[PDB]
Amino acid sequence: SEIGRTTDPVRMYMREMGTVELLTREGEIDIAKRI
Amino acid sequence: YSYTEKKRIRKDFGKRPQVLDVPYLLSIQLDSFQKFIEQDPEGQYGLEAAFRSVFPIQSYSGNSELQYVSYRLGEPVFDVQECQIRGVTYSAPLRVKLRLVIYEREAPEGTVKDIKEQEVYMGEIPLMTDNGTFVINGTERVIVSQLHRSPGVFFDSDKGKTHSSGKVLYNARIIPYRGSWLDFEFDPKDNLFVRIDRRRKLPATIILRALNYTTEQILDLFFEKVIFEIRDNKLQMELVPERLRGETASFDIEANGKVYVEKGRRITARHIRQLEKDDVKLIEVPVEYIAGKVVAKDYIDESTGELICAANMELSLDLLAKLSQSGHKRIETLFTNDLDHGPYISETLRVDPTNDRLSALVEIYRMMRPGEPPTREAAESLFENLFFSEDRYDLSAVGRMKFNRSLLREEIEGSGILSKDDIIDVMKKLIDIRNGKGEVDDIDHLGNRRIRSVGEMAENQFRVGLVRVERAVKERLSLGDLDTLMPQDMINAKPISAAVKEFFGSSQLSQFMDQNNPLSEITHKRRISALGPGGLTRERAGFEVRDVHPTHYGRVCPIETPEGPNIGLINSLSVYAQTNEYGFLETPYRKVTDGVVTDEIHYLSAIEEGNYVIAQANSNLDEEGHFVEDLVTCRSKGESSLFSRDQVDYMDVSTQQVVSVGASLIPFLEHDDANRALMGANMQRQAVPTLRADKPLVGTGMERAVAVDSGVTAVAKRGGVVQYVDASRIVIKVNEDEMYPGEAGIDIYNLTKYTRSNQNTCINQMPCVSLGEPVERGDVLADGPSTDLGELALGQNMRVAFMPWNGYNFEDSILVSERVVQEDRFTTIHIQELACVSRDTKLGPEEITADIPNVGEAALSKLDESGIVYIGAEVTGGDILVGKVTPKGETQLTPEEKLLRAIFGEKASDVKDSSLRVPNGVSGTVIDVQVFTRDGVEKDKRALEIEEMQLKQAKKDLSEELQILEAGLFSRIRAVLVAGGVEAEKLDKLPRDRWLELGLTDEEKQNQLEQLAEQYDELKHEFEKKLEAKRRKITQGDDLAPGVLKIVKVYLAVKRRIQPGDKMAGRHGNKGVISKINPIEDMPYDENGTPVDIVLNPLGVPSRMNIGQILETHLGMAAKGIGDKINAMLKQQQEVAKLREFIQRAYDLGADVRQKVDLSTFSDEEVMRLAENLRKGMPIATPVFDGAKEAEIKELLKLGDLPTSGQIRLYDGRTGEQFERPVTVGYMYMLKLNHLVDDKMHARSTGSYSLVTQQPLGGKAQFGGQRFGEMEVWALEAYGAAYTLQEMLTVKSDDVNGRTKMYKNIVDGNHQMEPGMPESFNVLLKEIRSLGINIELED
RNA sequence: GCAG
Ligand code: 118
Ligand SMILES: [Mg+2]
Repeated sequence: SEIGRTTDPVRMYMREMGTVELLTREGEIDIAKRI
Repeated sequence: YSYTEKKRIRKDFGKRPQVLDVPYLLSIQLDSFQKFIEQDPEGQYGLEAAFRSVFPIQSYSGNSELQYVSYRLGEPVFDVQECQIRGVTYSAPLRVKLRLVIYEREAPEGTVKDIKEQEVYMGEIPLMTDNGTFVINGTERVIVSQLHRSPGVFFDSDKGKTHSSGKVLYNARIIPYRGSWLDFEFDPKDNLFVRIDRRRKLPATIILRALNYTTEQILDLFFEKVIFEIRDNKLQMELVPERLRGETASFDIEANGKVYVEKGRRITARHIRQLEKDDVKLIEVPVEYIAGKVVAKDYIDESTGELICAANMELSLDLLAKLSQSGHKRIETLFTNDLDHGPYISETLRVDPTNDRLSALVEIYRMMRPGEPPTREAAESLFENLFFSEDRYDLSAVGRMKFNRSLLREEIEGSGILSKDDIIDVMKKLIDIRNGKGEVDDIDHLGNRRIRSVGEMAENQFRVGLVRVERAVKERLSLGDLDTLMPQDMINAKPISAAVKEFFGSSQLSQFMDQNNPLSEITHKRRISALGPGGLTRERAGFEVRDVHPTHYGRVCPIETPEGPNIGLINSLSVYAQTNEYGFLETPYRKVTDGVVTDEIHYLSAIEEGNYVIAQANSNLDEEGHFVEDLVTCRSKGESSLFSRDQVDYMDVSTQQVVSVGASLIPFLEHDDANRALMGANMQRQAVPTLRADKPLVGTGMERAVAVDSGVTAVAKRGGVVQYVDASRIVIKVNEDEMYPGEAGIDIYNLTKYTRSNQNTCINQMPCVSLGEPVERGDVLADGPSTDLGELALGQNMRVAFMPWNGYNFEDSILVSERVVQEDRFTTIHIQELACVSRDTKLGPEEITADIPNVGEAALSKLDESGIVYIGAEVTGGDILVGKVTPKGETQLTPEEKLLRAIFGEKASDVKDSSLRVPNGVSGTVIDVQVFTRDGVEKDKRALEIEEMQLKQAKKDLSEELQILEAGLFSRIRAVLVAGGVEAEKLDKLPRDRWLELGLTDEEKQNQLEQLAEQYDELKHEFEKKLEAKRRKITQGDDLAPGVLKIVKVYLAVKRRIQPGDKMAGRHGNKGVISKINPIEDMPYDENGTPVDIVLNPLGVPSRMNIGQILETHLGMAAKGIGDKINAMLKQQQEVAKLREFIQRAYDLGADVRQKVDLSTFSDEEVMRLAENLRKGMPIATPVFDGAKEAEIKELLKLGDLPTSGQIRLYDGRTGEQFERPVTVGYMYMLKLNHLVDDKMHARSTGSYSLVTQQPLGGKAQFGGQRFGEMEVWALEAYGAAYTLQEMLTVKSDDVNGRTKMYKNIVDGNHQMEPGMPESFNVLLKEIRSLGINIELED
């Protein structure tokens, strides 16, 4: 995709971090129940 | 005249009558800052515009807002001199009235739930003094005007300097005042590309697709269509005949008839006119005329819905057939005729990989923020934050003016952000320039460069500070504490004040002021600078920006500029140059209406100046206005040529219009080479003020202007009579004409005595007027440094002979007599401030004391019991001025020192002598001591003595101002009381304080008595509240730096006399170092016995062709020849009739001069006073480029009974026999420059060594050590000096164990070295091994 | 800012 076009570590962190969709109010409850 | 100009009238040789007096020379600085801080209800200038640019500040949700109502500057805490003493900025508090509006929660408007209006303090802004300076941290700084490229669109080229084909490549560049640059350019394949902030380039149609244009709309914008319409058969083609200018048709043209041009024949304008005479609108061409033609529309099918040919698709006969089958009898097609309408846009529509707006926004995102995945909602926000939001892009008002002016629009005002129209018009003009119907902009034209000055840079920095605070107040307004906070609880003054603090103290353009003489000040203020923030860099600045342009004429001095690495980047404003309201320089001209030169002046900018044709100033004209010639030299386009007298549109307003103020002071500037004129202009500003200022015998006439328009002098604000005059003050009793009702009518001028300039010279004012003398508004009352009776005087009138003398003036040396040293001619006072800082250390505090260890009581004889030197002490180098000891520990005696002290019992001391001493070679007088004590430290006897002296002085000064002012009030009351109901026998005995309440017959005079009594009561109320303020400012503790307990500043005054090594100069670039101070009897002498004061080398004239210095000599001998004539008439005590006749014969000399001195209107007292001021030589005025001709110099030489060749015969003083040839003897004006040999001589055997690498320290302030650079090492390798070199490397410099062995070896008488390894090589080895690289030394 |  966009891989290889930047070397900035903050751009790389944000780009890799944004691939994880947020949790809803009942998503956190499900994950805590799993823990 | 005057009364201060008929004391000594300078004989003017200028012939052109002047129509425009020289303006206020500091208008740039004062006007700029006045625009910055003044209240502006229109809201365009300074703080008001900056506040309206940021406020109102809505919340993120809009529930509340912070709006701005008004601002106001407080009064400064300290006046200018207290700021220079206490070392603090001279500033005024900015108090701004804000209002926090809280809307409601549920409301149709958000109606006001509350308003909280209060006045929040944000920052202190520095204040320009009344001379155009700023006192920032106690030093006077000048903020230099910047010369930067105007915002706007600039079309340029590189003139075939790429791809070796010699192809000129064009580029437009949109430069805003703030925001992202936007360039369009051509590549060698004729494809329009675009760059944003100079990062990698995209095809230019991507920025056209980010704006919502399709390919069809793009081809609509940049092109026009040749319409092919299918009538009955055979491909009829609509014809516009001018599209057929200059081609070779592949086919003959037959329209309903006559064949116009056969196949392969070229078409000329006769054929176009013939086709339009026939009114040809239709052709039928061969079918392969569409082999290469590009369709200009989206042509789809109606039968099968297939998209046959979209836009920008090159056609062919098969495509033509499949396109005609769908009922498409209309074929729109691009008209691209070669060499006048290129395919550039339709060619780039093929090079960009983009098809739609969203893909273009994605491509711009990928270029701008690479490596980050572009989403739609961020790519379409980045673009409309690039050039289309006022928060991020301001093309400004100058930007929009230059922008529309470049695209030939008629509106000069608009929005500050770009538009579709602006970008498209820029592309159209770039394409026009490619098609040969435009011209690129000259980027060094002074219509493209703009003066950005103090009040604009200061506003820019203030507005940067304002956005810094408003982001935080937006962050704070969206919190939920919103009901109980006031606006000053969310404003942080520290960012706002830090922006202006770093601007005024740390900017490149905020400079330590040159304060040598008045000329240095007033030319540092009129200084233009290409450098600075937002401008060039002196290394990367090319050859072409450093050159003098044809639009510098009258706007920027060509000659006054530096000489080193920033030449042509630091410029000086010309004498009459102004700035536009936009910042572009403009200069005045006289209008030539019909061949009559009017005296109506118009300030023309650099672009307007190129439209008209403009006569010279040396262009002759008679008293009717008409040019006495008919073929006049003029300038019309920057080109200069000859024109008729009825083509002439304007005329230069003065002959010195073209040069700066510092170059306006070189007499006979028109005879110097421009290099030597540059050097003279630059060495007039380094000339230190001598003891007794001496007017130039040969000036130009700008000396009065430079001396007054710089604030070094004390000019009378209202005219009057000198009531009291004294070496430290002048009390002027105003005329009754000029004083206001209800006023004392007295002006006190407190002169400045023996203060330090920034260059450690002394700036001292002497009263010029004498007691009881009538002065007028504008007369000079006090001569500052380097002024003589109001005329700028930078050097002394020395008697030079031009002759080689026995080797002593070889290669620019100067041989001075001894009478120049006896007479204290070039002796200058220099004042040094030396501070001793008692700090708090970790082993105890340092204390200022007279009980200094290891120092005899002979050295402490000048210190008083407080440990500080006595004021008035004659000190020399090595003397203790401020005795101070430091507590010390970690004693750790050696075994031998332990035995030595167990033998004699003289124990070690627990304090270390840290005294302040006079630097070596300095010898002077303590003239001032200032003691600053941190509040909480007890004052010693001397700080209390100094405080009590200051309180005595404050009370004495304010009681004396009240005495003078109340004496003036009582004299005015006495004058009004005797105007009716005269009490002349009664008034002088009654107690004066009852005159305040003596009720008289009130016709209207008791009203004036009411106002005069109110004035006296107010003066009595005001003196007390000024004295209490002064007491509480004197006795208050000082805000010292953290750590310091007290600071003792001692001021030495050093009289430096002239001596071999001191660098003297003249006004013509003839600098020189004094080689010998020759006895009087050794100097060459003329037949009367008068020896020469200075012997110069004649070989310094003909190669460096500053011939002016010869003429100023010949004229300076004429002038003195008049003086020593008048002098004779004052020693024989001739009648004033004979004196009046001779001085009139001297002032009437010259061929058609502009001045007439008719001194039959002078009284005998005035003639004798003038003749007394002319007895040291009659001062001449030689205006620049208008000066005294050679014949006038010879005529004045003949009047003084001197030889008209200017060359007398001299005798050798040593052998008494005549030099075999006549010798040019006259009076030059020699300047003593600030490069004194006392300050340059340095020597060091051993000293302090640098910390990391163990080499000697750098400069003569730290006891130095000279750098044996790389080139000197080569010079020793070029001889075979291996041992000298090896000791320069090891034992003189870096060898830590070898330098001490070498020292003790020299002291032992054994000149032998034991060299080791330089320590810096070990530093290098350890700094490479810390890189993960194993560097070793192989045994 | 400057000096050569
Ligand atoms: C960084 C960038 C440019 C230069 Sb130069 C220069 C050098 C000394 C004094 C003034 C200028 C330079 C560059 C462009 C246009 C004009 C001058 C420079 C470059 C090569 C060789 C010698 C000097 C030096 C450092
Ligand atoms: Mg520098």
